[PDB]
Amino acid sequence: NLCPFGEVFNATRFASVYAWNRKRISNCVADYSVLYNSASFSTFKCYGVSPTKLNDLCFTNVYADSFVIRGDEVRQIAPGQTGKIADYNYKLPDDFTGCVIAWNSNNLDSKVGGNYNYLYRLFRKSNLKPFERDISTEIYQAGSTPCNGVEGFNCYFPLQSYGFQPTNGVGYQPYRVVVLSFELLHAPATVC
Amino acid sequence: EVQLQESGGGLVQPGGSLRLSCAASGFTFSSYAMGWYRQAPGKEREWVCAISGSGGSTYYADSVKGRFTCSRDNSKNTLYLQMNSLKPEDTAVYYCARGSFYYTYGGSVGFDAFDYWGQGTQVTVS
Amino acid sequence: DIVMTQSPSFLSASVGDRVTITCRASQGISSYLAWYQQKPGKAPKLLIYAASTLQSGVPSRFSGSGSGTEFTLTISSLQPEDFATYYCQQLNSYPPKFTFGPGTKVEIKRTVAAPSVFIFPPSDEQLKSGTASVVCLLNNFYPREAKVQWKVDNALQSGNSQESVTEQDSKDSTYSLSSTLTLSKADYEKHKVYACEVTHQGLSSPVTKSFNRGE
Amino acid sequence: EVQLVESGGGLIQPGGSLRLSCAASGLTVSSNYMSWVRQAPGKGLEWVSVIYSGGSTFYADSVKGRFTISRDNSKNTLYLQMNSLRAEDTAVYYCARDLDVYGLDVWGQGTTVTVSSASTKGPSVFPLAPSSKSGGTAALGCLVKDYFPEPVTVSWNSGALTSGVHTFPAVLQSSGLYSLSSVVTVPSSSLGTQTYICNVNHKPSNTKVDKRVEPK
Ligand SMILES: *[C@@H]1O[C@H](CO)[C@@H](O)[C@H](O)[C@H]1NC(C)=O
Repeated sequence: NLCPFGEVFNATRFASVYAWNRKRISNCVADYSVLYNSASFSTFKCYGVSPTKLNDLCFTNVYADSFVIRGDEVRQIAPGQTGKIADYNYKLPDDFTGCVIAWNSNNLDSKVGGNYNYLYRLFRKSNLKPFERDISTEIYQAGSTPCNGVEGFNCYFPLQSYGFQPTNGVGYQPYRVVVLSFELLHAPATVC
Repeated sequence: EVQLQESGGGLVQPGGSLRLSCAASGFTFSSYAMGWYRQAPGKEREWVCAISGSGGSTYYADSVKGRFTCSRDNSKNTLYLQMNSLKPEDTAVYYCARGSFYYTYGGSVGFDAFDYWGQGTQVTVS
Repeated sequence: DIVMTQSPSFLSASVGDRVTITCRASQGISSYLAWYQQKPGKAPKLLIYAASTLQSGVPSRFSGSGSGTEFTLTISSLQPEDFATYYCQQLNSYPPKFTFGPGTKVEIKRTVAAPSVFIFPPSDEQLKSGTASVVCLLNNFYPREAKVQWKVDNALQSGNSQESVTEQDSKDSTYSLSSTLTLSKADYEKHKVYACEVTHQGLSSPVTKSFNRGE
Repeated sequence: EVQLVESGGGLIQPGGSLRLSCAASGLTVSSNYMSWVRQAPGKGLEWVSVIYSGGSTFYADSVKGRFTISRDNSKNTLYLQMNSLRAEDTAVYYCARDLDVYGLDVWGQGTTVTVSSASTKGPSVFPLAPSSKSGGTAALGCLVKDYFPEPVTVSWNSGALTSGVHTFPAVLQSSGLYSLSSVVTVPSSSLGTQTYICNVNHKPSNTKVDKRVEPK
């Protein structure tokens, strides 16, 4: 069977960065040519492997993670990076082996009044471990007073909404990001 | 607590040799790739070289190829740029940084540096 | 980079009027806009966040509107403690975390008052030190906009004068201005006529006050 | 309850070092975005630095490599270490709590940092004497020239004369010193009867000058 790569890129709706989606690519043959010869992408950066050598390489599994962020934050999807996205939403390991592909989605994820469905985690006490997904909606305690589940001063909802408007600048415009991670394990390989 | 410092610069005659050293702290030196940059006065900073933590893969700019060799001694947590067969076009302040190698659409290789800067004495070839 | 601009820079209004000030962005910043108020000698006070949401701790007369590139802060009925400087600030930017605007100063409007113009020649005490400082005083005027031109032997001076303006007076809401023309004793004694020309709204024609060295 | 108390500012030479402290009450520094924002004399506000709850730090372009943000959780105190100080860094620095879209809501009183190679100088007081140009109002005053650092305090007749007094804000001259004017308008009938003395106090130089302005 052909590898399920179109079902991640051609997807109708993308996930929020705090709840980034992961798909396990297995038991298929992969043709990465649908990717490196495409001009929709503004970022195609591969670490630990060459895109040209991917066709002749085999991995036990592949992991395709998808989310939507701001353009000014796409730089944060890279090893050894800091920021709200890299620290509290999606953290890549320093020894990352895989590719990061990002394209503009102002025609898809923007609304005239502002698309408020895409959310990012704003408040978190500690940085995210690599490939960690935090979906907690617990009220953030910014002081010594316990929140008891009610919002207010020093008691803030952890998730904030991107306002994605077509009139926004490139730095405030929505960008769809897919991160492919190639996993080689002591197991029968299923992706080639 | 990451810090990195450079040394070895000075005034040198054209055609000479000089070695610049980048000492590292706050991280495992072998784990991360390190690169050499030059900020020429009046231009933009240009990437000179970068070396993998293993040292097996080293990438050099075409300007400095065949004359400058980049080496690392992970035992001493140091990065070296062997500036030999020097030329007056090689006068600049040189900097080292941590970073990650990345491959582009066609297999081209680039070096992306983690943000940092270090005060250094200008390397002048005269 | 996205640049913040504010209009106007100086606004005059009385107590009770509806005041509207505008902030403009180079590119669309959605609703990532905040409005702060600052009084002299005091720290800024947050008034509006998300470009339309009133901070817990602002009166209802403050309101914020706008999306993208144009934003407005509106005070429906001005109050005596609202006479201050107001800053718009873009949020969640790059490279800087946030970017502040030039600021709009709201001041008390009153009747037009022409300044009283005085001139003070250098004292012999300061002369003996090798420097001469001529002083021009504009007392109790409104509005603030005023032009002061120094003249040495009918030659229009430029580059050797410094101006200082007081705040709006607590009683009559009038400004006062001082222009100091500093030069050396030699160049002071090389010339005779020293004049200060004042242009203001309340003056039908510019008013010149002069002195001759040696009384 | 909620407050940010700042300290550590002062006078420093170019290339010097300083450490500003911001003690918090009513909020946990380690659990918030903590920002330093400066304001130059007569200018607007400029973001200086920010520290995240997770430890990530970010600095403005004009201060990268010279400034360092930090915090002590036990003391609940934010710290800004300013090294390689330059004259353009002279400003009032504020510590604030950042809430991203919710804005900077809690601010400190601010601490003044002056960076100048100038030396502490006592002011020179000179008379702005009344001249010809009846009972109409006449203006007199004092010129307070070439003093550093700010501030200076000017009074008239040991505080007995407060009406009509206009003490102008100080201007920074090209020499790095400060100059200032104090004027007052009085009935011209009292020029020959009432004495007029300006009292100038500059504590940093321990200078106190009482100058009597003579019609001349
Ligand atoms: C999916 O692919 C089709 C055909 O290539 C294209 O017309 C469409 O815009 C794509 N949709 C998305 C969401 O990328």
